[PDB]
Amino acid sequence: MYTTAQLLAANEQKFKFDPLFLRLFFRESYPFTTEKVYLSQIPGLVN
Amino acid sequence: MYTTAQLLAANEQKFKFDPLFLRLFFRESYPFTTEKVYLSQIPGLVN
Repeated sequence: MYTTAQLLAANEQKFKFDPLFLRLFFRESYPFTTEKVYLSQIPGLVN
Repeated sequence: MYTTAQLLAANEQKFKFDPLFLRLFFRESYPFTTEKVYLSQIPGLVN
């Protein structure tokens, strides 16, 4: 009621988080205008 | 049915090969005009 507290700076408590993956390997990115996607992997073995 | 399914990748992962012998030892080419091919040598040995 008459304490008259004084506030100092409070902490922030950050989170240790660095992707390395959404910045290293996944450089490419695309949208989907369709319901699904297709992936092609054609092996080449000539005789 | 309703399978629009846009594709985005066509990875091959086909083969791993490089001669390097074509440049290592046989730099010079000599296509034939005739059919018979003659090559010889000279041995060096003396008492």
